[PDB]
Amino acid sequence: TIKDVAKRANVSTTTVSHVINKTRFVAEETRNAVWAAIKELHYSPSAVARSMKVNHTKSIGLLATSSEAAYFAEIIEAVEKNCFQKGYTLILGNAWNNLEKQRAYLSMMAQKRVDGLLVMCSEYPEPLLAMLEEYRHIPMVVMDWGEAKADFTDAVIDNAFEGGYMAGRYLIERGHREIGVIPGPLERNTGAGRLAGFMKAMEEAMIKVPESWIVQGDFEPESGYRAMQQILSQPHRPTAVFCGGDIMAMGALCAADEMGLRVPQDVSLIGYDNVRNARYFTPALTTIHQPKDSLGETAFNMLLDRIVNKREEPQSIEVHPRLIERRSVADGPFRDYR
Amino acid sequence: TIKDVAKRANVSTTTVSHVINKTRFVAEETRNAVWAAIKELHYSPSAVARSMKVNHTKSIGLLATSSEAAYFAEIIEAVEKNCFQKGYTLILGNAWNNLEKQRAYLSMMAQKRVDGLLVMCSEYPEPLLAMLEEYRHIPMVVMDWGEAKADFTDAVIDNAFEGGYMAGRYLIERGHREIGVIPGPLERNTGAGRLAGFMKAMEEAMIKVPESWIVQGDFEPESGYRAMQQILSQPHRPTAVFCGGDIMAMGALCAADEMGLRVPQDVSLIGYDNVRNARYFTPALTTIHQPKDSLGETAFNMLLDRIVNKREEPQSIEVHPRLIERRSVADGPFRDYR
DNA sequence: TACGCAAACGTTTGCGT
DNA sequence: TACGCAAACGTTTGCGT
Ligand code: HPA
Ligand code: HPA
Repeated sequence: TIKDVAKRANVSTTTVSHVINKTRFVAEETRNAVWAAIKELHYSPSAVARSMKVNHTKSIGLLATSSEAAYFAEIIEAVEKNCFQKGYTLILGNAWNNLEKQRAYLSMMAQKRVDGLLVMCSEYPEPLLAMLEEYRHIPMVVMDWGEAKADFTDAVIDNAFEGGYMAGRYLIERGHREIGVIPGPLERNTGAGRLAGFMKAMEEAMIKVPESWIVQGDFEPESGYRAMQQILSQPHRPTAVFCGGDIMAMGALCAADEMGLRVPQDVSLIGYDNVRNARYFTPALTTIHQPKDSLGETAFNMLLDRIVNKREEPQSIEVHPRLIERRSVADGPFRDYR
Repeated sequence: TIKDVAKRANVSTTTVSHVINKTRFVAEETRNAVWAAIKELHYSPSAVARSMKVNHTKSIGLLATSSEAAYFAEIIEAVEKNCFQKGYTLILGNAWNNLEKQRAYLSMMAQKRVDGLLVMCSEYPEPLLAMLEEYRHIPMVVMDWGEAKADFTDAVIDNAFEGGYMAGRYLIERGHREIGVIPGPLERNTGAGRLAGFMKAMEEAMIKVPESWIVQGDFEPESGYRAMQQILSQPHRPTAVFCGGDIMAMGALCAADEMGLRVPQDVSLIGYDNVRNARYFTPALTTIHQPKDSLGETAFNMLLDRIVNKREEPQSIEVHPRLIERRSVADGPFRDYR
C-alpha cells in the first residue's frame, strides 16, 4: 500500500518512507504531496512489515497470574501507563498459575516477538523456572520474587520481609501480645515472606503464636472470611490479627461484623498492600503499603534498559514497604506497661 | 531461520512449513527430522513473518477507559479468557477518556493490524464517534452503549435502564418513600441510563426526589463518600439511597459509619454492579448484578463472528441485569401499608 | 508418492548519481 | 541537491514433477 501511496504522490516509496519517518531531508512540496496521498488514500503504515525489517515490535508482554485482583490490577495499570508513554504496546497474558497455560502464553509471546517480557507468576516451581530459562534470549524481568531466584533475568524486590516485621512491631508497640495471623500462600513471596518478617518480630518479643492462631488464606476475601471465623470461633482468642493482604482483610472484617465482634474494639486488624480502596474499608484499614506504581515503573525501566542499552547482566532493584496508620487498630492491654 | 531449520533437516523450508502447520502430508521420517532440527535449533516460528503472508495477526485490541476499577477489571479478565481459548492475543490499551490518548491507541492498533477491536470508552462525544468511524474497516464492537449509537459497529446492550427501575421498585416495595440517589457520570450509559430507570419507577410511584437528594458521583469510592455525607448531612434526610455503582457504595458505607449512622438500620443502601466482592462489603451489599462475564464473552463472540464469517452488518445483543438481595436494605415505614 | 521452486507479502536502507 | 534502485527481512503457497 505504501506503493499505492508513492504512486498517488508520483515519488518513490523510499521517499514516502523517508517522510513518514523523517529519516532524511525531503523537499517541502514533496513532503506535502506525500502527506496528501497518505491522507486521501487513508494510509496506515504496517508495523508488521516494519517490524519485519527493523527487528523489534515495540511491544511488551506481561505474563501475569490474574488481573481482577486489586493488588494485581493496580500493578498492571501502572505498567501499561509506562508502556504507553514510551511508545510500547502491552500484551496482557493471564496464566492462572497453570504451567500449561504458562508454557502457552510464553510461546505465543516469543512468536509474536515481544521486545521484552514482564513476569508476574506468583509461584515458581523448578518446572517454571525451567521454561523461563528457555527464553533467556528474550529480555525479561520478574516483578515478584523476594530474592533473586535466577541469573538470566532482572528483578525488582519488594522487601516483603521487612514489611512483615513492620506489621508485627506495630501490633507489639500497640500493647498487643495475643496475635493471630492469616497469611497468604506460602509458595509466594508476599505469602511466606510477609509471614516470616512478622514471625521474627514475635520471637524478638518472645511472643508465641499458637498454631490454632495462624490460618492460611489465598488472598481472596472468602479465605479471609473463613480464617477470621475460625480464629474468633475458638475458646481463647487473640486481640489482634495480622492479615497477609487487604482484600482478605476486607473479608476478615465482614465475618467479625457478622459474629457481632467490633473492630477495632473487639479485635484489631492490620492488613497488607494498601490497596486503592482500603481507606474506605469499614473501618478505614490500617495497613502496610506496597509501592505498586514504583513496582511497575521500576520494572518497565530495567527492561527498557536491557532492551535499548542491550544490557546483558542481571540486575535487581529493591523497593520499600511502609506502614499506614488508619482506624482498624486499637491499643492492646500492655500499652501502658512499656 | 526456518531456512536454517530446513538445512539442518536437509529438506525445503516449504517442507518445514508444511510440517509445522500440518498443512499437507509429510513422511514420518521427514516430519521427525524437521522436529529434530526445530528442536536443537531451538526454533520459534515468526508470527510477524507469518502475519505478513496470511493477513491476520490473530490478536485483538481492547481500547478501554481504565483497568484498575473493579467493574472494568472484571470485564477485562473475562475478555482475556475468551481470547486465550480461541487462540487470540490481547492488547490492552487504556485511554482514560482522553481524546488524544484515544486517537493514539487507536492508531497504534491499526498499525499493529489487530484482527478486531473491542471498545470500552465510557463516554462518546461526536469527536470520538468520528475517529471510530475512520476505522470502520477494522471489525469492532463497543461493549458499553445503551442503544446503538452507530451503524458501523456491533453492540452489546446492558439494559441499564431496566436495572435502574429494578432498584427503585425494590426500595419502593420495601416501604421506602424518601429516597436519595448518587448517580454516576451522566455522560455514560451506566450513569444516565441507570438513573433514569430509577427515576421512572419513582414517578410511577408518585415519589419525588428532592434535588438536594441527588448527588453526582464518578464511580470512585471517594465520590460516594462525599455524596453520602452531603445527603445525611442535611436537616431532612432520606431513609434509603440508591447508589449508581458498588465501589461508590462502598464509599457511601464508610461515611455513614463515620457519621455514626447504622446501615441498614439508619439508612438503607442499594448499589449496582454486583462486583466480585460486594458480598464482603460491610454489611453484605444488596445490589443489582450486571453480568460482566457474559458481557465479555458475548462481545468477543460478535467480533469473532465478524472476523471469521466476514459479517458486514451491524448487530446488537442485549444482556440482563438482575437484583441480588443481601443485607444493606431494611423495611421502610410504609411496608405494612400496601 | 512425497516433495521443491520461486514469487510474494509491505516495508527499510545501503549505495548510487 | 534531492531523490530512486533493488535487495532483504521470514514465511506461505500455487504449480510443477
Ligand atoms: O499473589 C497475590 N495475589 C493477590 N493479591 C496479592 N497481594 C500480594 N500478593 C498477592
Ligand atoms: O464507567 C464506569 N466506571 C467504573 N465502574 C463502573 N460501573 C459501571 N459503569 C462504570
